[PDB]
Amino acid sequence: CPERELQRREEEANVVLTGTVEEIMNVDPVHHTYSCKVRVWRYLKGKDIVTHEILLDGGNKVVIGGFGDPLICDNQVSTGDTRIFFVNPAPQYMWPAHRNELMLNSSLMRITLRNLEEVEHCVEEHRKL
Ligand SMILES: [Cl-]
Repeated sequence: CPERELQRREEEANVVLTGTVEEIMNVDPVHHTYSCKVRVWRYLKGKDIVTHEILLDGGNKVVIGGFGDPLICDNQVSTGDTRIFFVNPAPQYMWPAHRNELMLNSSLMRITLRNLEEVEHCVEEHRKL
């Protein structure tokens, strides 16, 4: 499965976070994708956005939709999975189905220091405009 290079992926995601999948929510029959409630640990990018655009449950829980999206290589998860999520707030035309949800934009990444480092680096590199 061909996946875009880290640089482009970081460009196309206004929010990058880390967290553990607590539970699988309902399904989206129109796009054949699903949602899960995620307990965030820390944001590697876009925190300010989530703060102003997403209503948080439990102070540290969000809901990401878009899982199982064919156009993404690593798009599956299970209860307890830990990942680095490249997301974006759901557009309004995806409402009210995906209202107040962050939408998976690209392949999920495993929580390893190498990844955390590389992502942070690419995030900081681009933050140099
Ligand atoms: Cl991808």
